[PDB]
Amino acid sequence: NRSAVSGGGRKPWKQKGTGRARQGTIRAPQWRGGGIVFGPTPRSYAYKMPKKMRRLALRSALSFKVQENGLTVVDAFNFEAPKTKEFKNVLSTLEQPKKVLVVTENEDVNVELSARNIPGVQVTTAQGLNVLDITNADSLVITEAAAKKVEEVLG
Amino acid sequence: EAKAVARTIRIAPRKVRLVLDLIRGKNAAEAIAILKLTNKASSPVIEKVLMSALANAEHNYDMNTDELVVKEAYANEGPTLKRFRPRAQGRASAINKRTSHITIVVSDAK
Amino acid sequence: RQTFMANESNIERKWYVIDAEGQTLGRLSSEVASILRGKNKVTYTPHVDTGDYVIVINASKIEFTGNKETDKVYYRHSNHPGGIKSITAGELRRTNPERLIENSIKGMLPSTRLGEKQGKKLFVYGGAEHPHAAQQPENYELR
Amino acid sequence: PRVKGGTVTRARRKKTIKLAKGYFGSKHTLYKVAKQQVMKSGQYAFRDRRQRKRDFRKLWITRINAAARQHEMSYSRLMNGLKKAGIDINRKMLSEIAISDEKAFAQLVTKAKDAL
Amino acid sequence: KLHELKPAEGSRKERNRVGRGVATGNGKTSGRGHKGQKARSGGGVRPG
Amino acid sequence: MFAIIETGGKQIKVEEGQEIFVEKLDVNEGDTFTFDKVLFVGGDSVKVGAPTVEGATVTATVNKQGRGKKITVFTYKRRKNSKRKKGHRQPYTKLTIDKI
Amino acid sequence: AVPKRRTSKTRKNKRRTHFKISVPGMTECPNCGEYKLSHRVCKNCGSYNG
RNA sequence: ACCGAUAGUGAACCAGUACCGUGAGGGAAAGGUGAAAAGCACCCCGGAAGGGGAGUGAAAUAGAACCUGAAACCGUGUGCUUACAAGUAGUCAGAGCCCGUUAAUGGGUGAUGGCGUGCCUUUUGUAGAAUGAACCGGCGAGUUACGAUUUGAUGCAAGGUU
RNA sequence: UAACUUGGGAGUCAGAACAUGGGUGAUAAGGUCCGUGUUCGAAAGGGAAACAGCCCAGACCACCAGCUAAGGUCCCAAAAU
RNA sequence: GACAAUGGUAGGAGAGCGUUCUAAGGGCGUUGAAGCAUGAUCGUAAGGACAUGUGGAGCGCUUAGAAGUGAGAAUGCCGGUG
Repeated sequence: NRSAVSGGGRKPWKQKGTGRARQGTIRAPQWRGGGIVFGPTPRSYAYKMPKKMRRLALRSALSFKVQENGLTVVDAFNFEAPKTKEFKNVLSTLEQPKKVLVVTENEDVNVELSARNIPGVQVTTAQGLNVLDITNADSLVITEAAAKKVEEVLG
Repeated sequence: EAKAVARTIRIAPRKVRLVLDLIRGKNAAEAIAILKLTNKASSPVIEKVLMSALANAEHNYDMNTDELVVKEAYANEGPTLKRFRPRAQGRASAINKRTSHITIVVSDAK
Repeated sequence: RQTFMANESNIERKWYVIDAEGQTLGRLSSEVASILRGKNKVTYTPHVDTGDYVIVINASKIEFTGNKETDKVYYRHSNHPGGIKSITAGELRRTNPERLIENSIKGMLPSTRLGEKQGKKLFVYGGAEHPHAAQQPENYELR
Repeated sequence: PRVKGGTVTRARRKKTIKLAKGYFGSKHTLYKVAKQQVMKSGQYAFRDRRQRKRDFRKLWITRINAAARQHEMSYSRLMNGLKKAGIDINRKMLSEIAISDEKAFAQLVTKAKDAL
Repeated sequence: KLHELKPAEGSRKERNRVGRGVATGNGKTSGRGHKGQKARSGGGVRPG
Repeated sequence: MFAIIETGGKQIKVEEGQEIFVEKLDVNEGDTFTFDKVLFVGGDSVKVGAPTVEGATVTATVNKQGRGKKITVFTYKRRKNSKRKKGHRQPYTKLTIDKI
Repeated sequence: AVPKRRTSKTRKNKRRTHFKISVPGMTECPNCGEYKLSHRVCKNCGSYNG
C-alpha cells in the first residue's frame, strides 16, 4: 500500500506556480508503479457449525447412497502383502463403478497400500469419514464389522 | 513489373514526396533527366533507387528498357530520432529527425 | 405506404401571361406567388419544383390605397458606415416599375435554394409587349 | 485473484464506431466524439417518427384543396359535405384518387355538394 | 451430486456495489448527497 | 378497377394481383382471408358510394408471417444522468389479392 | 497569438494546394543527345553553339 | 480458488547501476527468431547503407529495430459526389447513378425539402463569454479484520451453545 | 380511496417566476420580508417570431388512420380572400 | 378474455448481463486453440452465435463457490502520435 512501497517521501513540486496538477508523492494510487488501494490480505475462511447439525448432515449422505443401491458389505480383507493388481481384481468381482470409497474398522496398511495407486479409489476409516468423500464416491464399500461400529457412533 | 526499396533514409517524408509527383506515371527515360537537372536534396537519392529497379527488370527478369514506365512511386515514414535543443532560461525543446521509405515500381503495361 | 411522388420525368410546366392593369399590389402578388410554387396542382411535391412561368405586363399601372404613395419607403444598406439609402414607393413606380413588383413577389417566397430557383420563372414588363411569344403564353385571370 | 481489464473494453468501443459510419471527419473515427453523435441521433429519430405523421397529413390536404378548387369549391366545404353523407374516407385515399382517377373523384364532389 | 448442488430458497443474497454506473442508481455520488460533512471520507459527528 | 379496404385501423387501395402488408391477422400461413368492409369500388366500371358497399368482398391468400426490421429506441436528458434503451420489432402479415 | 482551435485534416490539405514543385525547362541537346536546360551548357558534352 | 513484464521486491536485464546534488540524499528505462544457426554460398544495381533473385526451413509478412501486431497518425489507387453558397454537421422524407448479401420488407453514394444552439460538473437558472478534457491505448476510487443491531434461511427447544 | 401504529434505510435545511392579501422602499426595481394557490425545480409535446416560471396539456412501444384543446385560416405556412 | 396502471433528479426496493479464478460433471483442438480483422445475424436492455482471412497451442459448456470484477472526464499518472 501507500506506506509499504519503497521511497516517495518528498513532494514532487510545490502546490502552486505552474500548470501541473497538485501532487504529494510519486507512489500514490494513480501513479504508475506505486500504491495499491484495496487488495487481498492474509486471512482465514473457516467457520463453525453446531454439533447436532454436523451429525445430521453425515447421516443424510449415508442414507442417500442406500437409496441408490450403492452400499455393499464385504466379509473382510486377508491381504498378507501389498499387491495392487490383486486389489484391482477384487473390485472387478463386485462389479463396482470407477470411483469407490472403501471403509475399514481401523487402519490397515496393506488394504490402503494396494489401493491408493488406483485412480478414483479412496480408502479411509470408519471414524474418519466426511461429507466430501461420501458425496464424491460413486459407490460405497464398507466391511461387515466396521458397519456396526459406524452405527453406534452415529446416534 | 520490378520493384526497388530504399529503407531508412534520413530525409523528411514531406520533402521526399515533393519530387515523387514529378516522375509518377512518366517514362523510364524522361524520369532520369528530370531527377538530374532538378536542384533538390532528394533528387540524387531517389535517382539511385530508380536505377536499381530498371536493372532488376532485365537481370532477374528480361524486359527491355524501351518498354518500361514508372507505375508506382511513394514514400513511407520510418522510425524517428529524438533530439533536444537548449533554449533561454533553462528550457529545452525537442527536435525530430524523420526517416523515409522510398519504393519504385516499373512496368511495361502488358 | 402508397403516397405519390413527383419527379423530373413526369412534370409539365406551362407559360402564363398575367396583366397588372388596375390591380392592387399586395393582392396581386399573393396570387402569383402560389402559381410560381405550384400550389394549384394536384401532384404538388415539396422537395421539387412544380410551378409554372408567369409574365406580368402593364406593371406601371399598379394601384395603391390611401397615402401609401408617400408614407411607404424602401431602405437599403451598402455595408459601409452610415451608408443607408431610401426611396418612396411613389417615386419608384415612376422610374423602375418592374423592380417594384419583382421585389414584392420575391418576399412572399421561401428563402431556400429551391425558392431562389422558383423566383426566376417570373418576368415583369412596364408595357404590353413581351419578347416571349415563342413560349406561346396563355392568358390567366386572377381569382 | 487479480482480474485485468482486457478484450472487454475494446469490444464495447468498436460497436459504437460502426454505428457512426458515414459521419464527417473525426465523428466516424474517434470514440468520444462519435459516442456523442450516436446519442444525439437516437434522440432525433425518436422525435422524427412522431413528426413523420404530421408532415404527410399536411401534404394530403394540400393536394385535396388543389383538386377541390378545380370544381369551384373549397376544402372546408367539401369535407363538411362528405361528413354529412357518412362516406368515411380518410385524406390519404382521397389524395390517391384525385391524382389518378379524375372521373371517380368528380362523383364524390357532386354527392358531397348535394348535401350542402 | 457435487455438480448439482442447490442452496436453500431465500438463504443467500448478493452484495450491493456503489459507484459502478448510473443504471444501478448508486453511481457517481453513491448515495451520500451533495457537498456535506456526511459526504466526506472519514465519517461525521459522533453518535451522541 | 380497385377498392378501398379497412383492415387494421387504416385503409388501402388494392388491385387484383398485388402484394400488401397489414397488421397481424388471425389466419395462419396458406389460408384464405376475406375483407368484409369495402369502402369504395373505383375504376371506369359501375362505382358505388358509402358508408360501406354491402357485399362486394375481397379475397386474398396468406403468404408470410414475420417481424419488421429491428428498431432501436433511445432517449436521454442532458446533465441529469438519465437514459433509456429499447428494442422493437413490429409483426406483420403479407397477403396477395385474388379477386375483387 | 496562439491558435484557439486545432486544424483539421480537411483544412490542412486545402492550404497545401499550391505548395507544389516546378518542372524545369529541359530540351534534348542537338549534339549531346541527353536533356538540357535551355540557355545552359550541356553537362554531358560541354557544347553550347550559341 | 497469490503476481504474470505499467503486474510481482526499486531491480526477471550484471539495479541501488544509467543519471541528479558541494553534501547528507533522491533514482529510472531495458524479457520472447527457430524443434534444430540449420544466421541467406553464389549472381545483379550501388562508394556504402539498402534492395531484387537463388538457397536454408514446416513457415523468412519467422532475417536478430526478429512470436501474435489493436488504435491514434502518415501515404497510394479507385465507385458515387461537390466551385450562387450562411452549415453542433445529424435525423425524417426522397429522384438519379454504381453494386449483389448471414436472403430480406437488400448494400454504397446523396440533387433537393422539413426539424434541430456538443458532453460533464456545479446551480433558483447554463448554447453559454462559469469549470474540465489536443488525440489514441494501458493503469486508476465503499475494502478487510474484531464488536453491536435488524431482516432471511437452518438445527434444537424450557432449554440452546462451547 | 385511503388513514393509522411498530420496525429497516434515506435524502433535504442556497430556492425562482406569475396571480393575489400586506409590511418595508418612493402606491421605484428582474428589490426585500411574510400569508394563499399554480408552474419550474425533477416535465418532454402544441401556442406566445426567438424566450426554465406565462396559456393548453402529463411521452410504455410501433403505424404514410380518425376527432379535439390553447391558438388560428391573403403569401412565407396546414385551414374562410 | 376482461377492466386498470407504466415522465422523472436527490433517494428506497427488485430482477439480471459480462470479466478472472476454484470444485465436480460432460466436451472441442495441428483435419488448426486463444487473440486479431471483416460481414447485410439473433435477444426487451447489459450481450450471444455463425462464416471467411490472419494466427500457431491452448480453450468452451452446465451447476455451485470465491473476488485486485466493468472507465470519457479528477489542470489525473505513463507511453505513443498530431
